[PDB]
Amino acid sequence: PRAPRTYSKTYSTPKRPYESSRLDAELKLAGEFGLKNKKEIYRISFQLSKIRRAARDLLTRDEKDPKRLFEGNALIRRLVRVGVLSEDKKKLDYVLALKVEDFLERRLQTQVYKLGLAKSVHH
Amino acid sequence: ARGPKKHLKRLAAPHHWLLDKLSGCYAPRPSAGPHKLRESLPLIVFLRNRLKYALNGREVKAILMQRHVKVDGKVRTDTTYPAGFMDVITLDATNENFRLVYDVKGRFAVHRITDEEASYKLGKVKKVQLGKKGVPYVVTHDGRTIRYPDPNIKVNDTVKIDLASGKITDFIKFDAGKLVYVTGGRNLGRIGTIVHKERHDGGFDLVHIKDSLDNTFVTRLNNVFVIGEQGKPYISLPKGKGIKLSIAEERDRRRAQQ
Amino acid sequence: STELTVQSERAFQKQPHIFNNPKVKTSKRTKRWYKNAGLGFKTPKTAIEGSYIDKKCPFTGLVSIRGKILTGTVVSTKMHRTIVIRRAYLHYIPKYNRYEKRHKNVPVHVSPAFRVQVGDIVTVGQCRPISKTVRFNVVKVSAA
Amino acid sequence: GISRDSRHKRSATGAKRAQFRKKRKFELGRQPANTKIGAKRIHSVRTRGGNKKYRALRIETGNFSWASEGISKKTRIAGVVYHPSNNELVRTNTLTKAAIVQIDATPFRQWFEAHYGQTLGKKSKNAERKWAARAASAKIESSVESQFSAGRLYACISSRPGQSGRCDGYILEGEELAFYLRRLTAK
RNA sequence: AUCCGUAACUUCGGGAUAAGGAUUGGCUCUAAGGGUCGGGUACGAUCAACUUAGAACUGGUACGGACAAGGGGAAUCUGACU
RNA sequence: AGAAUUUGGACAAACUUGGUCAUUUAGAGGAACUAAAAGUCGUAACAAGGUUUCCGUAGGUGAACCUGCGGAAGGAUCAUU
RNA sequence: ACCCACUCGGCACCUUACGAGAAAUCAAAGUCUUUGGGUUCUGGGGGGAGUAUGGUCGCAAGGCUGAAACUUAAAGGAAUUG
RNA sequence: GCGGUAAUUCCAGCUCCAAUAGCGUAUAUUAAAGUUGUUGCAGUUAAAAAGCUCGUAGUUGAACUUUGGGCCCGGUUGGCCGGUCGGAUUUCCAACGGGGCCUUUCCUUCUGGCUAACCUUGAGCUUGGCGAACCAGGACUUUUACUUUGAAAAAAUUAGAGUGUUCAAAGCAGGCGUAUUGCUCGAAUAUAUUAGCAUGGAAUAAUAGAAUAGGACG
RNA sequence: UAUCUGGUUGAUCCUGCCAGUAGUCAUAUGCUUGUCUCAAAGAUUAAGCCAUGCAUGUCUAAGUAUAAGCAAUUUAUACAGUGAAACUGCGAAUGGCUCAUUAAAUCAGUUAUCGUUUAUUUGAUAGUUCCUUUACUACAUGGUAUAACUGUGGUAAUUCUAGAGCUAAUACAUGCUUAAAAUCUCGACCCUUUGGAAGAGAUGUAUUUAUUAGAUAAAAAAUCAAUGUCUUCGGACUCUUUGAUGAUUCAUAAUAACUUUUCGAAUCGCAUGGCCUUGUGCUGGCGAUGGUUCAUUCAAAUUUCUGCCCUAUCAACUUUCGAUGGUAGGAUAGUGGCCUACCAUGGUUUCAACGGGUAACGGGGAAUAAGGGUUCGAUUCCGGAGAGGGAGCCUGAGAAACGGCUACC
Ligand SMILES: [Mg+2]
Ligand SMILES: [Mg+2]
Ligand SMILES: [Mg+2]
Ligand SMILES: [Mg+2]
Ligand SMILES: [Mg+2]
Ligand SMILES: [Mg+2]
Ligand SMILES: [Mg+2]
Ligand SMILES: [Mg+2]
Ligand SMILES: [Mg+2]
Ligand SMILES: [Mg+2]
Ligand SMILES: [Mg+2]
Ligand SMILES: [Mg+2]
Ligand SMILES: [Mg+2]
Ligand SMILES: [Mg+2]
Ligand SMILES: [Mg+2]
Ligand SMILES: [Mg+2]
Ligand SMILES: [Mg+2]
Ligand SMILES: [Mg+2]
Ligand SMILES: [Mg+2]
Ligand SMILES: [Mg+2]
Ligand SMILES: [Mg+2]
Ligand SMILES: [Mg+2]
Ligand SMILES: [Mg+2]
Ligand SMILES: [Mg+2]
Ligand SMILES: [Mg+2]
Ligand SMILES: [Mg+2]
Ligand SMILES: [Mg+2]
Ligand SMILES: [Mg+2]
Repeated sequence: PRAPRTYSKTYSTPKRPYESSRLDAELKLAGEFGLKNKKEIYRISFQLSKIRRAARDLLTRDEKDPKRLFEGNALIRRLVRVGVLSEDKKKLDYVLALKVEDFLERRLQTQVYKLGLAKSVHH
Repeated sequence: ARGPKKHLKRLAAPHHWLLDKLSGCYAPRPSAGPHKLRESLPLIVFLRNRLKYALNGREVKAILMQRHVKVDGKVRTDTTYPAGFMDVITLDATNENFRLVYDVKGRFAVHRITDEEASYKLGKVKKVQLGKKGVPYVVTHDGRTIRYPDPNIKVNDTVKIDLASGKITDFIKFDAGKLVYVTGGRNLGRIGTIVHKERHDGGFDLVHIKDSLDNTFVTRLNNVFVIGEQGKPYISLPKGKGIKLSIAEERDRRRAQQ
Repeated sequence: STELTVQSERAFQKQPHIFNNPKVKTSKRTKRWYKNAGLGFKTPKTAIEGSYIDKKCPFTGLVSIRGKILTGTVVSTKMHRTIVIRRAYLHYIPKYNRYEKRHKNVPVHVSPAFRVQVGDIVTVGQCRPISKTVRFNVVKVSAA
Repeated sequence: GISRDSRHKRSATGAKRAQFRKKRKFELGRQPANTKIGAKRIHSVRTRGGNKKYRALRIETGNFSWASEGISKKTRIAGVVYHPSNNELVRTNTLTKAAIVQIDATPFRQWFEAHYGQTLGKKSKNAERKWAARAASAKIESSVESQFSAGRLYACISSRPGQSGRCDGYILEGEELAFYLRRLTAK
């Protein structure tokens, strides 16, 4: 007896295993950003799905609703902090419309690549 | 089963103690005392978790066993003495005096006070009865029996006790316009100046309350504790003064001062 | 009711500790104890002036009303000082988002203060256990 | 042992309840005393909370109250003449609450003669003053005065001897007395 | 004799006392079950029945104490039955 | 004060004997179903399938099936002012 | 008794499809993914199977109620050209 | 479905593909499954409308009773102005929601006090109207369903705010100074059916009332 | 992240299933396996059986110490450091394990106890007890065992124990000492009529019974039955005492007695001080332990309302000897057919009773979910139940206890 540790999984496998379009897009992302796994892309899609679910649950509400204001401003702030969302886009619809690449461009790997220092994402 | 329970598992302790769900399988079970178990700070938690004057239970026992700390003027060399609302905890070393009093979030606050204010506490009378030989007595929320009171002291009133003798110095009656402290429920910690009460002969008197910001709410009379008139209270109030800022305003202030 | 020849039992029926001294003698047929049961229920004239005893009556007897106040309709008057009321209610089923009629049957003790017929609406109050199944007492009738 | 529970015998519908919860002591019951007369023999029972309970067997005397006069006296119990629940307790002279019994009446005769003066059946100035002030209060009743001829007063046990150890009671008066006399002398 | 309990099958009427079990004495009591008279234009008095049920107590656990008084069950052949 | 022993009572394990319910299970032989198999006998249905099919019921026949009574068109007729 | 016009209520019929439908076809089989007028009954791949067993009705014939094992990838509807 | 002497399907080699420190198989369960159908199935022919009618547990059940118009008060949004240096006021056109009053509208009151807001007016802030706006206690008092609000619904879990576990799963920590003596923000919030409790509304749907007047007022 | 694809045909559109597809704090198994953090784990079948070893004991300044134990006090000649053993007191009823039983039962939430017990805490709270109570008494304090210990032994053996000799207590077990005053009774005697008395006894708390008070929305008059407190005896009359609950026969108090008679300190440490008529004189502090009642807390027991899976090839069930109810009693900590006596004939049921099944402990919750939902929930928290099966019971506040006894299998 002791309080259990909480745990969650951070990725979701897609329903259709063999879809050539999705496979091509996934491998293009992996080659552009230096990844060893489709699990990384699945993880980013999982995070983005959670964010989008939250934004939909808020947008169904009324504006000036305190829950909407609080949680939406918090989400927007938390994304603007990591730069996944520009300070031009702070209306909670661009949140829904973001991308996977917007998250994937903020990884320290590609950020190193941008800030010199590596001249390749694998390096 | 078969008798009283002597253990208390974590995740069954009250949440307002703020005990880590980790850091053990058990929690301190408050000993039998003047306060209910679900309403009790006890001293181990007060000294280790809130004040950080100790890092273990061994150190708390060490502190208590050299008689530095006293509750309501008495020493209480017990690790699980249930200290509760309005209890006065005096540490002659450090020359400190605390009054157990709720913050607005629903937890107990580290409310330091002066020695002249630690010479008294407030008590909510629960029943006025006739004892043996015709002696009337009042019972408070801390199990204090006080004989020969003023005949006008009725139930749901508040009483000023001198804490050296167990004598009464003054009393506040329950009436509209009186300042209340909420002790129990969702509105726990608020302070809001009664406007009127609702009777319901048969069960559970209710009472309406309105904060300084004119925010109204409703509670049961068992969760209410008059502490003076509007304006002047009879005690020192903690920071916030029972206003219950919304989460938005809370973050606004936390950003105003950062 | 029917007034049922008050001293029909083998023991003498009296209110406990209600003593009518034979030395002094006045009117007031017999010192009769009654109480206001509370909660705005009127103590009936039949109970104040009657001669029945009813240990379990909430006006002249040693029981109290505390807890729930229920309401029902009488479907049986065949027991002695005991009836059965039907409590009809509607139970919600969330899957179908609509209700179904449900009923409970509640046995309750009825004082001779009241004469109840099948069909009468009554309101009853929770008392201590009166029998294996009875925990409620009639305290007002709401029909004729 | 004896169980005082309800998870045995059937529900109100008529259903037989399954065996739940082996017998518990907080629902215990114990054997009756069946209190008889003569030669005091009281055994103590240790009950829940400590709380001694005095189980009377073979009890002889009792404190019996005369309420019209406002007194109580200790007397011997002669025998049981009526019980409303069972005639076998009468046959066995078994004492229980609500038992009608006969008692000695001599302390009551003595008290009446020393308090009112006159007599029952058939000196100093202080005493005559007492007895004259306590006049128009000594014409009690016909039936009790007739009982005093035999010195066997009908009383009702008001105590629970198997619970407290006492056979206390009150002398019958008025309509209670008429009721029990009609129940007795009828034949 | 009283109480309990009674299957297959069946022409639904039976089978059936199915099968299979308990009790039964003596004594002292208790309860219930009735008739005839009575009331200005609820009951009281009186008289007499063997029927049932029950409780104590009692005995060398005996008691339909002699007499009296069915053995039963599962199946077949055969004739319907009296 | 008080042990052994002991009267009666309630609580009552356990055993025996019956009864009852359920679940598994054997069984001569009998009667079906399913499949397999290039088996035997025919050819009942699909066309007007060579007597138009089918329903209900009853009888009969190696087997499909046949026949009688009534019904249906899912008919081979939407049709004779 | 006929004719004309009208009307209520019926048995039906012709034409069209706004609509419906897998289609054959349908003034209801329409007003149904723009999904809710009220209400009862029945079905959930094909066989085994309306079988076995148990009840209940019936003189019987049989009726009503009614499985499982096991087996199987198709059975089936409406249309199309041969 | 492949395999019967040219196997893209078997046994292997080569190459290739998918997930990858994980991948496969079995069983069960969820979605897919609108193949359980309240949302939301089907019923002429594909499985399925009882042979037909009547009828008791149930389900469902026509319309109707205060509408309309006015006068005020003060809230939330807006809007020039920005009279502040991308923050706000107040006098403003309008919309949005509340309360009160009058239109035949008692929209329960009996006894009393604060008499309240008071014809109370003392010369421009004073000596004296009507009971709830503050309480007491009472006469009583149609019954439900429904919905709003609130309390209540242990903690953990769930969603979710903040925050260095080096990221993350997590955890409820931690952060800031002259770090010599110390200061300080937190540990939120929401959900939590049905039943019960109180509360506002009073449409919708039921229920009752004065008809051989033992009816209301007084 | 509201997605579908292959298979009936010569081909088409359908109905319809089969197959595929994704997930599983859902198990197993196969192959493979380098690192960091976190971490479940004999539940499923056998609540089947268990070798061995551990899991409940425990002390301070402050109950009892001549250890023939260790020390050294050296303040000690009664003890007065530490301290095994044993007595006493507390605890062992918590915890932990499991899910066999259990389908209105458990359980959830919501109620109640004006229906009761409650060790411990916490706070208040006994001047009343010498019994012919004027020698009856120890109250600067009374008595008896007994353990450990010494020694003699029994048995193969057990946490077995006998006989003999000592000795203690907060053990057992008795038992005194503290006001005054008022009120009631009896009442000698004086004696009067207006009638008064000395003296004796009782008066705590607890138990049992009977009785009484525990009240009241408002205002005045008539006379008497007797005058009532004081009289300017016309009659001035007031003062008069009454708490709480929605509600009580409540709290509480008062009379009469009752009890085999409860409690009311024969206890302990530290400090040792003040007043004198200098006696081992009188007073006196901080604590510990114990104790009656009340309240409080930790609980417990019972309890209101509503809510649980499949099954009609279970439709009638309950009621002999308890089913439903009434009166009374017994029992209980208390309510109550909980049990008994007498009496009545009730109670549940197509709104699914009763019976059967569950590969059923219940919830909080988990998986998967556009929405609605389906399935799971032995398992970290809450409640319940059990200790191989049954039953019974001692001790205690608390157990129908099982790392406690008794019996049967
Ligand atoms: Mg336990
Ligand atoms: Mg503790
Ligand atoms: Mg043909
Ligand atoms: Mg026509
Ligand atoms: Mg026609
Ligand atoms: Mg299907
Ligand atoms: Mg089928
Ligand atoms: Mg292949
Ligand atoms: Mg190959
Ligand atoms: Mg779906
Ligand atoms: Mg379908
Ligand atoms: Mg067909
Ligand atoms: Mg068909
Ligand atoms: Mg038809
Ligand atoms: Mg209707
Ligand atoms: Mg409701
Ligand atoms: Mg086909
Ligand atoms: Mg083909
Ligand atoms: Mg599949
Ligand atoms: Mg105490
Ligand atoms: Mg009773
Ligand atoms: Mg009874
Ligand atoms: Mg089970
Ligand atoms: Mg299991
Ligand atoms: Mg147990
Ligand atoms: Mg075992
Ligand atoms: Mg046991
Ligand atoms: Mg064990």
